[PDB]
Amino acid sequence: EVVKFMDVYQQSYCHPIETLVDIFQEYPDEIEYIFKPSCVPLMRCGGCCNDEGLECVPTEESNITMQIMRIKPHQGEHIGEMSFLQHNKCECRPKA
Amino acid sequence: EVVKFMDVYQRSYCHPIETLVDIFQEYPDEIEYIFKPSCVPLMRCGGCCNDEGLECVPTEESNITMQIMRIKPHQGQHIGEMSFLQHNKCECRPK
Amino acid sequence: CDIHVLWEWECFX
Amino acid sequence: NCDIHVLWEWECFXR
Repeated sequence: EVVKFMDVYQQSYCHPIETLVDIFQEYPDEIEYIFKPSCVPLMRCGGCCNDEGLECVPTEESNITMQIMRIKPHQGEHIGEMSFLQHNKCECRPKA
Repeated sequence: EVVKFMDVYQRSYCHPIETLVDIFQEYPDEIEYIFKPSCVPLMRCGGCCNDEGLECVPTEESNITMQIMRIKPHQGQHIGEMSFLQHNKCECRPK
Repeated sequence: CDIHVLWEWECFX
Repeated sequence: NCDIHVLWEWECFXR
């Protein structure tokens, strides 16, 4: 039940993959709040290139809106919409 | 086409998710060799817990074997099996 | 329900 | 056609 080399290479090559990104990375300005969930499933550029000199970088970007629970202590809590950046296309470019 | 809060919470909560893991930090002792691909798709514990103060950690683990190209420069190329650890079940445990 | 376990709306109540 | 900046064909993994 070994995973075939070409399937391994195709699954690992620089492409957008579901990444769990912390919300504090995307909205650091929102300090007073605690979020639920604290992180979000976003399509983010991941994987390797044919050579070590190259890095997997985003080319096409877009936004997705998501219901997220805002909690400010001594205030209460509500669910608002929040827009998050996602990577649609990826490229292997030299390290600058 | 907004993503409903319950779907967001279910997709984000501490569970094993396909992660692209670098081979060089799983087999550091093998310095002389260059690998293709240089990283591998492994099920690894990821996501958040109900409170920051808990961390998402593996409980049940296994190995998956994968065909990987081993290259020692000026010597030649070979495809061998390589065994990698992967996470089957996850838990939210205190730090 | 428990903090260490995942999910039901009436926890988020 | 087997540029390092592009993904895949077996007849690259020939060399």
